[PDB]
Amino acid sequence: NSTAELEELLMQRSLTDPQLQAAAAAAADFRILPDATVIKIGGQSVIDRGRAAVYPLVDEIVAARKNHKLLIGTGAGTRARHLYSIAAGLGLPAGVLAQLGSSVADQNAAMLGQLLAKHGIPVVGGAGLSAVPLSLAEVNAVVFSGMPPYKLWMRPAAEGVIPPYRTDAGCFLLAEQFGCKQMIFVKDEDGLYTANPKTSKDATFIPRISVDEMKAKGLHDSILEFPVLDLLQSAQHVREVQVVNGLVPGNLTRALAGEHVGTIITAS
Amino acid sequence: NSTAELEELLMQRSLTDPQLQAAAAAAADFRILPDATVIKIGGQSVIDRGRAAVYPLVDEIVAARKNHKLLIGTGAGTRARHLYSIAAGLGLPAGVLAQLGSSVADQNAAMLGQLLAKHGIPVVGGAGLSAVPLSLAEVNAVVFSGMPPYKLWMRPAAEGVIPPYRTDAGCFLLAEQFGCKQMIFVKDEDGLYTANPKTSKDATFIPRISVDEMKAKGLHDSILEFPVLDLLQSAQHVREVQVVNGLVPGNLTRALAGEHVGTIITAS
Amino acid sequence: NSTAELEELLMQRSLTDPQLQAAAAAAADFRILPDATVIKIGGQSVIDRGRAAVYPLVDEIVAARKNHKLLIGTGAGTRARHLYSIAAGLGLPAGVLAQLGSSVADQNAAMLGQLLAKHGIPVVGGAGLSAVPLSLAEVNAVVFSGMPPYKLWMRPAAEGVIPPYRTDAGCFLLAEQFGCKQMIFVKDEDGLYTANPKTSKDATFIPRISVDEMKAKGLHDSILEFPVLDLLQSAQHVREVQVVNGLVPGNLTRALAGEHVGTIITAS
Amino acid sequence: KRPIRLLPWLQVVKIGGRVMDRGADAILPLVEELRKLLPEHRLLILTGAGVRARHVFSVGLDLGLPVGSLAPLAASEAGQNGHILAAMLASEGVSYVEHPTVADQLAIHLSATRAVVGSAFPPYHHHEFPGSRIPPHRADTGAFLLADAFGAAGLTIVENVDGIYTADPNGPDRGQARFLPETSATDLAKSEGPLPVDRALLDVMATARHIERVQVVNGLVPGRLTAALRGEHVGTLIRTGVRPA
Amino acid sequence: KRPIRLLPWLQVVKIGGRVMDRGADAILPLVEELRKLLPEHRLLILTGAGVRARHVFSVGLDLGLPVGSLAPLAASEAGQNGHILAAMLASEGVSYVEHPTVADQLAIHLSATRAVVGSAFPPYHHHEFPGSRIPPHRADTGAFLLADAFGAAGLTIVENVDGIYTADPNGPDRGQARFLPETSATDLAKSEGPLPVDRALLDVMATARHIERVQVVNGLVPGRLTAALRGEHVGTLIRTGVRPA
Amino acid sequence: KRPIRLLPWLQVVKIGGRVMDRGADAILPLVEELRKLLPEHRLLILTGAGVRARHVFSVGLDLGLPVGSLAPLAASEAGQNGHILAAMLASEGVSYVEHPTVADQLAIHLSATRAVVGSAFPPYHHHEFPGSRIPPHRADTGAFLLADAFGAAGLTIVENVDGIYTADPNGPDRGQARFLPETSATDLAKSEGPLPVDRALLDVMATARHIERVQVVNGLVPGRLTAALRGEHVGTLIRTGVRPA
Ligand SMILES: Nc1ncnc2c1ncn2[C@@H]1O[C@H](COP(=O)(O)OP(=O)(O)OP(=O)(O)O)[C@@H](O)[C@H]1O
Ligand SMILES: Nc1ncnc2c1ncn2[C@@H]1O[C@H](COP(=O)(O)OP(=O)(O)OP(=O)(O)O)[C@@H](O)[C@H]1O
Ligand SMILES: Nc1ncnc2c1ncn2[C@@H]1O[C@H](COP(=O)(O)OP(=O)(O)OP(=O)(O)O)[C@@H](O)[C@H]1O
Ligand code: MOO
Ligand code: MOO
Ligand code: MOO
Ligand SMILES: [Mg+2]
Ligand SMILES: [Mg+2]
Ligand SMILES: [Mg+2]
Repeated sequence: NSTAELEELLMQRSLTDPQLQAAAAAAADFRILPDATVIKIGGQSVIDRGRAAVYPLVDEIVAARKNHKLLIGTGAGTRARHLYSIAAGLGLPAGVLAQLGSSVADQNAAMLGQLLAKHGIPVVGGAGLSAVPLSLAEVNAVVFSGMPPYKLWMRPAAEGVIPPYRTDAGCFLLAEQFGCKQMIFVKDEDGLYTANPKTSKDATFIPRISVDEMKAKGLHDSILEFPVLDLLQSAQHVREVQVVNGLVPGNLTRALAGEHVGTIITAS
Repeated sequence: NSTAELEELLMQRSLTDPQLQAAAAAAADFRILPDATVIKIGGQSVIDRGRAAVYPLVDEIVAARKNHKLLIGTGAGTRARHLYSIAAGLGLPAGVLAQLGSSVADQNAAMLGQLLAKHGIPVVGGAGLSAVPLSLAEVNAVVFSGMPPYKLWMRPAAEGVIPPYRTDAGCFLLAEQFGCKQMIFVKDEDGLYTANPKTSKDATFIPRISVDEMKAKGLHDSILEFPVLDLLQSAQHVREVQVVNGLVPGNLTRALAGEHVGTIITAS
Repeated sequence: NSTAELEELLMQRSLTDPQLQAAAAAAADFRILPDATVIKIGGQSVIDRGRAAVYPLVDEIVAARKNHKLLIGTGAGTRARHLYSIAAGLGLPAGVLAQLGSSVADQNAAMLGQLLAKHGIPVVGGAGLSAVPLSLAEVNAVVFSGMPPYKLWMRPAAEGVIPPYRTDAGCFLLAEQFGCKQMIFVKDEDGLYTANPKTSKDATFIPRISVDEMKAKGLHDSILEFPVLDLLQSAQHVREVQVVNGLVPGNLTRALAGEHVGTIITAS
Repeated sequence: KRPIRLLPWLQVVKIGGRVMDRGADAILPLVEELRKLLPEHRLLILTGAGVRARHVFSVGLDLGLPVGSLAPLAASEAGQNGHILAAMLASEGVSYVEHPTVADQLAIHLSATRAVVGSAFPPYHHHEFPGSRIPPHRADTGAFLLADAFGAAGLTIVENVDGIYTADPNGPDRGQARFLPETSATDLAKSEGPLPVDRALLDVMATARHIERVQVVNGLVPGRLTAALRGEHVGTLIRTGVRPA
Repeated sequence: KRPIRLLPWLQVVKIGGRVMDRGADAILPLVEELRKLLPEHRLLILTGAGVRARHVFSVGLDLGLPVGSLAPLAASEAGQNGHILAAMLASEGVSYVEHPTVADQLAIHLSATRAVVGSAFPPYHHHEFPGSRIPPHRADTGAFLLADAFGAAGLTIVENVDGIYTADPNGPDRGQARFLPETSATDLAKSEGPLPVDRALLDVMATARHIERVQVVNGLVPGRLTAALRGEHVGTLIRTGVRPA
Repeated sequence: KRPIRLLPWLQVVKIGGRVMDRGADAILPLVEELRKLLPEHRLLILTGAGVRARHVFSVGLDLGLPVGSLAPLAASEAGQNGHILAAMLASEGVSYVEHPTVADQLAIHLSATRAVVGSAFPPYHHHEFPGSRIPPHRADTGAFLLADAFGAAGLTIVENVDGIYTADPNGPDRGQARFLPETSATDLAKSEGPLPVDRALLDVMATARHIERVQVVNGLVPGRLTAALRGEHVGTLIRTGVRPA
């Protein structure tokens, strides 16, 4: 699709025109942060648990940034589930609940900043274009909040007022749009199983699986927010993700080294 | 003009009093960023042209910042001329059009940021006091938007509603007030001629000329916005400017090295 | 006080409950910026005096940051006393005057930024979490405004509308809450005396003294804002302060080296 | 049950970006009609982007920028259109308001004045969905997301044509275009050809909570916006799928 | 003499965070009572934090964070409570306003609408006083600092109990609790046991400039807020110490 | 033709900074006169800097700072004067508004209340023109740029003297000062001595689009501001050069 044709379509047709969409699909592909890794630190999985879980990970992050460029996003957790309960009981729409959840993830990002400030790692807005910190060996990492910016414009789920796109989606789409090389979800479980390990005893561990295979197993909404699976299949840059247990000391570091800890979920 | 006399006048007289003006003119002169160079990247000249013009210059900037401290301002261009047409046809004042133009120059600065982020060069507000990036060998340059902050307070021209102070004035006054050492305008022409090279065939190139000489030749509004010529003659720090062709690979780098490419316009 | 008991009290009792307060008092103690020193530059003492006082200190700061991490706060001064007079004569409350004073301290911080920009030292908001500049040898210091954020919520004094918590309190509490190691007040006097050296001839110098001793000598409101003395006795991290004369060249540097210049005021 | 209606007395109007691109010829009659509507409704007016957003796509795509980068760049053009429109109505007490004010303070601002103007683009920004290189959540989608979240009385889309046809009435196959007085979001979502409204609009309509119908009318004909705000059928009606209780 | 009264016609109401924690059972009757009060007063409604602030203290203290770090983290929960409450009253023209708007523009916003909602926490943030590991300047203190600085007509505190007792009516020694219809800030400051209001509230009352009394009433009983705003004794009256001129 | 008039019903008043410097003796009579004017006009009140800006010039010049650095530092003093004045009128519904709100939302705010206060300094900041070490675009210039851009009904400058004289009435040559009841901006621009208004004011008047005259009156005499707003000649009239159509 020559550019003269693309520009001719961009000015004559509606953006819904299939020929314009096809012409735009042939455009070049630029990666903004090709050497960075996005990491989500779980709210209830990790941060809500206190020093026992947060301090070891702070140490891992401080040592890991010597060899790996990191964008560290935060989850929400207990306080967010309490806000959803209050608002949902009042009949408030999903867009209002979405605004309430951002406040929790922002709190958690601040608390990590208090602990990481003496190491030169800041809490920032606009992590994807935080050019200075991500180019200094003294820093080489930043912290951001995990919720997306949709706020009152949040698309409601098919049923219920709980915002369907939360911290898993917020961190993933950041990695996708800035063309990062790796996406790591840090939870409190070793990874995906056949049954819920919390509520099932005879569960079998799954080291690797595709989105299509997860849905067939009835695992579309298990260790990840299920809308992320669809975002994953439509992604241009991040075509797989990795879920690891943050309560195991060194698990994060070993994942950044290429070790196959946890579960890998592939788009195809 | 002793300071005791200056302070006596500052408290007894109106700021319009000639003796107070004269006393203030004798004050010391401080340069905030004496080792920096301000560069304007043209909107229509360069950025509107796409990858063919932007990518080579991005490469030049990345290599040049190893030896030169740079503040890179952006022009507006095609989209701004469309907004001026819509608003002008409605009868809106110059102050309103000025606000519309800033949006275009801001867009262009963002797009350059997307491309320069992986090199450690940020897009910033307050480029003149961006102390950290301008003191790091890993960075040593920033990007800003070219329009000035006058907005609705824009001084109208003698005739018409087109804002007379645009991106040429915005970038120049930044260089002037922060005492930078060099101002370079990057256009799509080799420099000043006797006639318009686009619309005239028998035009002769002018390597060097003064503001007074330009006006006598009827060239006050040619390759630069004509109000800049008057700002130039009143400048305290930047007493000359240089216009170069950004579509020639290496032209910018050679200008930063002291080579006499393009045209030099002197205040006197 | 076990954590299970603390969390049980945090959810069952009012925060005013003495047992909850006692349980929280046993929590761990984290220092955010343990290696930094907070310095106040006086408004009338120094900044209002012009180049004779400001330029030498700028030079001291530029050289000192090679070996010492610094957070430099600014006082208000003459212009603030004029605003207090206007507003107080109108009967405006302390909360309104507090907002007016912040504008003066902010001005002074800006002017120091103009002078320190070429040295890589920025003026910032959120100095306590300015992680990047405080981890770079090229920077290692920042400037901030000295007034606290109370604004209209300022607690009035027992009598009068003059805000009782001003730049001495603003800079001190920053050092206290971020667990800095040292607090230095830069005034225009050598330190504390028995009588006011400006208005008394037979005054005797006091190199060291406690808060309790100052009050007994009737010196609670002399070289420091007297509410700071009480904040000092309640502090967790900064248990003493040092007042030095900024008009003596090298006094600041020698204080950062551990020399006993000026007066040291201890909490106990 | 459904969420409550936050602002049940609100009427939302979305102005197409390419209507503004026509200049004073179209804006002045539009401004006159809106002036006369101010005493009749509590209006939130939202503006689209237009041709200037196609130019930034042309440049951005040529630079290889991702869809997350192009989304907010196009939004700026819709905001600038809102500033132009609001300026023409300032004498009547209308001004432009930012996305945070719309999301959290619309109630106070419509108590202070009769109407306000804002950008129809939603704040998806660098968190836009991947897949297409063209940002999917555009002006039509943003306006409906707001209108339905607020539980408004309706949403009216103002276009430069009479409504939705079976083909592009200004394209290569304009000879076969047949006007559609009424249609459902599901029926439209199953057709392939182009449309005058975002395809993402049909998705959010499938999950709509309150709004039952959206009418697309021609802003180049004075009086149709006024008639549509009273429920008169003067364009294409899109049934979202919501039924009463 | 005293400072002038900036907004002498203002009435300030502080809603306890733990009242909001009870959910729709308590918020809906409260919202209905506030709706009926809108035509009667010029209201600034301020919300407290609640249980969610105890959880961030639990986490923050376990991480060893100083009191300056926990203060603003708890404030966020009070702001979120204000957004929830304001949302329920949006149809009546009420919205949430930020601390800068309260401090500098309350006069315009109460001219635009009848009432607004804000966070009761004051901006002490990382400049909070040291001593206790629990931030002392909380919601009760912030509301009174504003009300007295403005010279408002009064401040009413809405709790989940009838008033102040001699002991915690929901604690271990609830058998000895005796209700106090009226008390002075100085008398309270000299007792040691817990209270339903910040102990810092009693300090700022000692230096109060205008407000003479603050009444604590039970928001779980419809009608008491309305009666308290008319000066009716339906709870515990706290005398600040200010006398007339 | 000229640009349209955005706010033709607006009246703009500029209060001199050195009038505020006189304290309650001058502010209280001024505040009383403005209170009585609120029901009569739609007022935008802008304040100047005053003596505090001369002190920052004294310090800034001694530090060698450029004119681009001193411009915004002086602006802060005008903003603080606006906060003081607005505070005295808060009971009547007036508050201070920021430069972005003036530029883009003045229509809504004057629909919410009768008058608002703002800083007369324009946002030239570090992009101030070079030449003089004293910032040229000061309070008088900023107020006229706004008033003319909006197409307001007029601009009245409130000074501490009766008007413009042939010399400084409080300076060394005060014996030769002759009062000027009426003058033109061009005539003034060709004289050399000092003036009570910015010399940049005369330049922007030469390119004015709507405002035909600006009257300078003494705010220390109650009633002259009121008379000037009705077109009564009680000071010095400055003809800008604009003629009708
Ligand atoms: N099936 C269709 N029915 C009607 N119009 C169509 C159809 N397909 C394409 N179009 C074209 O879509 C055009 C409207 O363009 P578009 O919807 O992109 O602009 P807009 O909605 O004003 O702008 P924005 O979305 O930026 O607010 C019509 O003028 C028409 O040529
Ligand atoms: N002396 C007392 N009198 C009355 N209640 C008391 C007393 N001591 C403790 N309490 C307890 O305090 C509780 C109120 O809790 P609290 O004041 O912390 O919440 P709140 O004021 O709603 O929240 P916030 O301060 O976050 O707005 C009462 O339910 C009661 O159990
Ligand atoms: N030709 C003149 N006619 C009248 N007054 C003059 C003249 N020349 C100088 N002045 C002096 O100018 C003074 C007014 O000062 P000035 O205009 O600087 O303050 P302002 O306008 O109140 O302040 P700001 O410009 O900061 O708002 C008068 O009091 C008078 O002494
Ligand atoms: O944007 Mo506003 O919040 O008119 O008062
Ligand atoms: O927050 Mo606002 O200032 O409603 O106009
Ligand atoms: O500053 Mo405001 O925008 O009163 O609603
Ligand atoms: Mg359309
Ligand atoms: Mg309580
Ligand atoms: Mg004057």
